[PDB]
Amino acid sequence: RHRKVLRDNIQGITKPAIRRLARRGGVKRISGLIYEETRGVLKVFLENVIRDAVTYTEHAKRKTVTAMDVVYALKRQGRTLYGFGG
Amino acid sequence: AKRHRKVLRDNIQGITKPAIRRLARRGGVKRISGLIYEETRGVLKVFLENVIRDAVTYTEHAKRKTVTAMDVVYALKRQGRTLYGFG
Amino acid sequence: KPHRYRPGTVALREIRRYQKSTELLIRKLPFQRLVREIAQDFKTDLRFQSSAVMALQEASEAYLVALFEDTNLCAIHAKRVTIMPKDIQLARRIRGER
Amino acid sequence: RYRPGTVALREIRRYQKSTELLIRKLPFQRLVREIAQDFKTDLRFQSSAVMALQEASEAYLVALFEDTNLCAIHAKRVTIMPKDIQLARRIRGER
Amino acid sequence: TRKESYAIYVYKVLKQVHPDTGISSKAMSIMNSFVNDVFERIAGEASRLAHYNKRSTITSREIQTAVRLLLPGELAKHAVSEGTKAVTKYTSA
Amino acid sequence: TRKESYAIYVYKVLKQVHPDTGISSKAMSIMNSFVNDVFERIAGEASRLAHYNKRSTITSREIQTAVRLLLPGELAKHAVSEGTKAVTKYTSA
Amino acid sequence: DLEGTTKRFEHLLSLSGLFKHFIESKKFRQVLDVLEENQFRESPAYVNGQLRPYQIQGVNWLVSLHKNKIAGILADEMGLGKTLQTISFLGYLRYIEKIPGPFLVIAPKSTLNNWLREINRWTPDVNAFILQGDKEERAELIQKKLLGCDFDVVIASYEIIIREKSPLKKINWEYIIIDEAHRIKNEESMLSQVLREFTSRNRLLITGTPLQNNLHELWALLNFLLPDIFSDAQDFDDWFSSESTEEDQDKIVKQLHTVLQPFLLRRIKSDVETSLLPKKELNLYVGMSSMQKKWYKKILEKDESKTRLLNIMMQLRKCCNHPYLFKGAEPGPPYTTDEHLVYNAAKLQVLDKLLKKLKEEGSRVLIFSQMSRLLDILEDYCYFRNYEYCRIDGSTAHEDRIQAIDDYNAPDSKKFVFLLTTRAGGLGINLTSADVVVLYDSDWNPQADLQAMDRAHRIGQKKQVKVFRLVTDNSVEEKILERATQKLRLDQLVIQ
Amino acid sequence: AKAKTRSSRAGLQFPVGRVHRLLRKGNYAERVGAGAPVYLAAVLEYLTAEILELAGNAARDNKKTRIIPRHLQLAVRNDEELNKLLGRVTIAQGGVLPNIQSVLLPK
Amino acid sequence: AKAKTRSSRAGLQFPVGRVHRLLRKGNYAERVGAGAPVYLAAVLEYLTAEILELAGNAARDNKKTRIIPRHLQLAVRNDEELNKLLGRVTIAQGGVLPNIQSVLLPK
DNA sequence: TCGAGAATCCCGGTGCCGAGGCCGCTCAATTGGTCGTAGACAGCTCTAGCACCGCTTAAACGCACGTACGCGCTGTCCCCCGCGTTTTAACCGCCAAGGGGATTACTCCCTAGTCTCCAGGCACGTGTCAGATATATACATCCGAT
DNA sequence: TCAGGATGTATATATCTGACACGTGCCTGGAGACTAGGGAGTAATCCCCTTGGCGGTTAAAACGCGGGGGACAGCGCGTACGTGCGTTTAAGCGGTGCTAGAGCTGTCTACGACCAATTGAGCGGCCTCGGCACCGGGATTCTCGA
Ligand SMILES: Nc1ncnc2c1ncn2[C@@H]1O[C@H](COP(=O)(O)OP(=O)(O)O)[C@@H](O)[C@H]1O
Repeated sequence: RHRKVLRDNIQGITKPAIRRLARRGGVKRISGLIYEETRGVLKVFLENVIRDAVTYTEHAKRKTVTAMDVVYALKRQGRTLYGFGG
Repeated sequence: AKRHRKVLRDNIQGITKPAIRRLARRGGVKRISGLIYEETRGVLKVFLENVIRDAVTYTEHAKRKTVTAMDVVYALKRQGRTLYGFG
Repeated sequence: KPHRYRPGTVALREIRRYQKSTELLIRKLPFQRLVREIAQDFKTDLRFQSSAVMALQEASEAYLVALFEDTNLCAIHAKRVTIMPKDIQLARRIRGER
Repeated sequence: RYRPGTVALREIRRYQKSTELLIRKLPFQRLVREIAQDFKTDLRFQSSAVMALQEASEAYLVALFEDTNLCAIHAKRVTIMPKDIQLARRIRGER
Repeated sequence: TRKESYAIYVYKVLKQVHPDTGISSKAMSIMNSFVNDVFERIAGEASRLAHYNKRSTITSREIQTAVRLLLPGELAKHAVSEGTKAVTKYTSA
Repeated sequence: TRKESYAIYVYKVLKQVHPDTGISSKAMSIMNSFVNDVFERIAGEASRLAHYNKRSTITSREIQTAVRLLLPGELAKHAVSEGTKAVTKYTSA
Repeated sequence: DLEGTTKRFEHLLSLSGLFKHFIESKKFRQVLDVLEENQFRESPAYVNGQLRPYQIQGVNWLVSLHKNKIAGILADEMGLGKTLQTISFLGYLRYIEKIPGPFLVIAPKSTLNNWLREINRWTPDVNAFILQGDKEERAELIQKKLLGCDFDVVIASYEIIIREKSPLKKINWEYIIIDEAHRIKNEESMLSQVLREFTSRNRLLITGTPLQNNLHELWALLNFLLPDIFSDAQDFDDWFSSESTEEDQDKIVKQLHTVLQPFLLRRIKSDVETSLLPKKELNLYVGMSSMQKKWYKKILEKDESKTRLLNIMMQLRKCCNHPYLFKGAEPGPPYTTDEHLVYNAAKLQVLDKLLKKLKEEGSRVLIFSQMSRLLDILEDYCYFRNYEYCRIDGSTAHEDRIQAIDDYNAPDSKKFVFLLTTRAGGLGINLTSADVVVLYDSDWNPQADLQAMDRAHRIGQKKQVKVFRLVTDNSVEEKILERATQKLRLDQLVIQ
Repeated sequence: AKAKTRSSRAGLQFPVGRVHRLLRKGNYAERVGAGAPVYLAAVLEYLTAEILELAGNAARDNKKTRIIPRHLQLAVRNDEELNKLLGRVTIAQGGVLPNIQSVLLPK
Repeated sequence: AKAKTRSSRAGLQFPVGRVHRLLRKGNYAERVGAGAPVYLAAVLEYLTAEILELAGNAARDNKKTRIIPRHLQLAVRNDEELNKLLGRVTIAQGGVLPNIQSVLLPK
């Protein structure tokens, strides 16, 4: 219930993290312009699924985004996730 | 002798080379190779085979012997290709 | 000399003429025989209402048009203008189908 | 020193064999709270909500890079670019 | 022989938007199939949304949430406005 | 407080497939979610398959057609075989 | 418009008063109560030649219908000159009444060249076209010449008249003469719907025979003669109760000796005679071989077979004809040309016996079938017996249909048999050089067989004609044959 | 004691009684509300009017007075948010809206 | 009268009364049959036994007794038809099966 | 660097057939009135989320090399386009049967309810061994040269 | 072509820990017994799909040929990611409060279900008249050459 307003918000997703995440995908020779683009497309994905999860949270008149709300947002989004109940 | 029905150009070959030619012109492509045609007949045969299997399942459930248009609509909707106009 | 066009002018004129149109594009009786041939295997002696064959033809026409449009995007990514089998199978390897 | 291209294949063989969660949990926490501040204010979260959301986004982005690698090797290269990572999510049905 | 359809209502909405434009028959069938689709999406989503809270009935708050959740962006704002306007005018009478 | 979880049935099937292999709790949770997903797919498809025929009850033939329609190819034949075997043993005894 | 309507109704009632049976009990009852209170036997030489006295007899029947302003049906036999009676009636409106046009005749495409030969051969002073050609060339044949009004007689086809209904509404017709009119045996055909959209003064009609299947066919022929008289479907079938199919008291058919005679003129073979020789007909009831006895049970009782059972009367028709049409009754590859082929068809066993008796006599035969695939079996069997032949059939050609006839009608032609199908080649061909003609199966139209029986039995036939019908014992065909036998006495005993 | 349709109490065209009966008999939940069919009828009003108004403008473009499936195709997929709704659905007799890739036409 | 469960009449391990109650109270249709919960119990038996048998083989392959979600991941996406069923779902803590493209690694 | 020449769009005219109107009926909406019972609100409890702070150390970052891959440029074939001429198969019409899919309509049996006892499985405490770190033994594989 | 480090694999002692079993309370699964509706199953009516053939028309399809612009190997070269190494630095673990609010129970009504009268909106059937499709013809205009 406090606010430690810390800057440098989105690009805490660092480039060695994103490069490991690409090496799992099977890639070899990453360019230098992948990074800002991949932060953009991750933000787009996360926007959509959090919008739906907070809609499901707000409907049942609560304040805590649970895990089941996120599973339902992913369920109707197209991509089901097993492992977290439901 | 020649008294048999074995001498006939088979049935996927009715999808002629200019038909796929026109069908790619609507898609907006300028220059087409010579090996598109057989692969496209393969792709169409795969797609129709899945859809017509789902349609014959929906018919054979209801104890009919004739495929309706609502049948094909339900198959294409279940697969994720919903078709407006015939429902 | 007679009057010919450059290679490619007729192609763009055809593209304009079919994107402006709305007709049904691969013919009817060969497609009829293809549907009967493709469904003889799953169960013998079915019958087809003609609106069902029209529905199946319109759906396959729309699908195959969207596939060629995606293949054209992939070919123009490869710095060419011709489409090939390589990108007509990449464009549905990348789709989720193969 | 190694030849440039050996350590990369060793990292491919390492990170495809493990299963750990791969980007760090506290900056992802701050990213989710920063990006969910906009819709409703001052919410709560469980821990398992942030874990679910991280695991989903990670698997999404891994599959995206695999498809981008195919779409890069199609143009006869070995380097991914912005062009093919936006071709892939154009041709997927997302753009 | 009796078949029900959303035909005459689409014609009424056409004639209170465009006072002179007509609709064909194929387009009438295509928009009948459209409104069947959108009805089935919204009602099927509100079903499972009411199931997720162990709540038996389906009410206007469920349709509220489902239309906010199902159709995108700037369109949801106007749809919510139209729905609440109709519900207030209905309960006033 | 009461929570139903499919866990002991999965453990019984595990003890009669591999009689010595154990399972962690994360895998048990993930397979709980698997059977709920597959159950909801088959039941939700058989419901609309019964709605298309203007028939009110859901029956064995609906589940027959749904599990034939839903899970792909060669895997459907053995599932149909298991289902008919169980139903005939149930009605016979 | 009621000027001839008075002349038509009074000439209906100018004969025996059975016409009052329905006219009193029908707008068309309005003009009834308005009116209820109220030759040339010299062979006229405006034609270029002679007219036979029976031809004079028909022409006088036409001007009978002309002066009294009513229509008719000329349903005589071919070879008697239906064309020459028709042409001389037109010159009556050029040399006696002198009405120079217009005229429209409609015929099948195969006969159109024979008309304009026959016009100038007898009335050379007639200006007449044959409207042929494509969408380019027909425009000059309309705009430059038909719109130029420089014609008397227009000779069209059955199918160009469907494409060209719009430039022919501009001309009001004095005559419409429809030849070979089995096309309007349906009332709901596309051609008949176009015909009522025209305008006419007179409406003639020339066919070979009347109805083949039902009474319902014949009134639709007469509905488009004079629609003011009938215009009714309920009132013609129910008044007659469909061919007296319930009692055979043969007193309702006395009414056919009152109704048909003001409109019909059909004449018998005994006029000249045409072939100058009467003919015979036999039925050869043959059994089934043991192989095709299985296939009759493989279809119904559902027993190697693996057969689709879509058309019952057609799948079983192949079994009654020949087993090897089912493509699975054949022994597997490699395919052998062998005598077990004819062993499994009882008809071929007789046919092997029948051709041996007639090879000595040299009686060259004509063989008909309803299926071209069964001619393909006889295509190989005549080689396997080393018999020369030709095959005129559908999908051969048009130019091939000229030559192989001229092979068979050539003197000392060494061709043993000659193959044809039934409804294909009735186009006025000459095959009188053959003396015997056999069939293979029955047909739902008995006159389609009977018109095919006069392939060789026409003018120029000198030897005796025998007809042998291969009938399968206790099978599908003995139902079809008796149903075909039932329809044959029908139009026989109405007319004769 | 004289009837009044509750499609008119809300001031709509779509039938509230029909959508209430259909949402009941289509076994969506065990009990159905009172404001729920009214809310659905309103959102169907708005969506149908919106797609059909864009269709009317696209039909008026081509000097027509009667609308065609071609006009509904150009009404949907030339829009953005309505394209986002109807992205997965094909339309009969629709065709493709015109486009040619820019580095393909000659210069 | 001694109560005998009908998971034993059909001879199954999955419950039949539970799936009957859940199928009823999840408002799928308005009436249910008697053979439907038995049939669903049988097909859930078959699917669970099949995926768990492949996971058991893949666990014994890495010389481990107790199974991991990684082993479920390998057993799911190493088959073909069971990959075709679950092709759109992800899995928690699962990872990716090893493959490198062919013309990338040196030779 | 502006002329020839073919393609396309824009003008009239006919004509035809489907979209808009009206009419009758009939059956789902609508009204009015009980009647059980979901959900609405109030209140209490206890739990998991939030904010601190300190300590350790993997991990990110910013710097320098340095080679290898992206990219423009160059011939060089060679395969697909554009147009002209046969040729064939769609596309209508037509024959002649027959047959499977929709409406009443009527009478069994299947399933849902309802009350009633017992046992199944779920939560909650104990109390043991498979997985993991760890860690020093020996172990198989790319990298300047020759 | 062979020695040289830095990698990946048996390998055995050595802890924590979490899965597996055992033993207790209570919630729902079921046995059963009566009722009522739904759906099966015969039984007429009629109308669109099927087979195996005729006939004609006429745009599409098939083929062929010359030729030209695109795909495609080589080839040079110049930045630009890869690798490694010091140097910060912030994530991670481990305690320690502290309280917002998730969740559960208790009454107790507003409100849907359900029912029978009743009666106006909507659905088939009819006609009918302009909106659009089509056809010469004419003007414009885009693409091919100097
Ligand atoms: N008096 C006659 N003298 C010579 N030939 C005649 C005479 N009358 C008719 N014909 C011949 O009869 C032929 C007419 O054939 P027709 O029986 O009318 O054919 P269709 O029956 O097909 O109309 C003409 O070619 C003509 O030569």
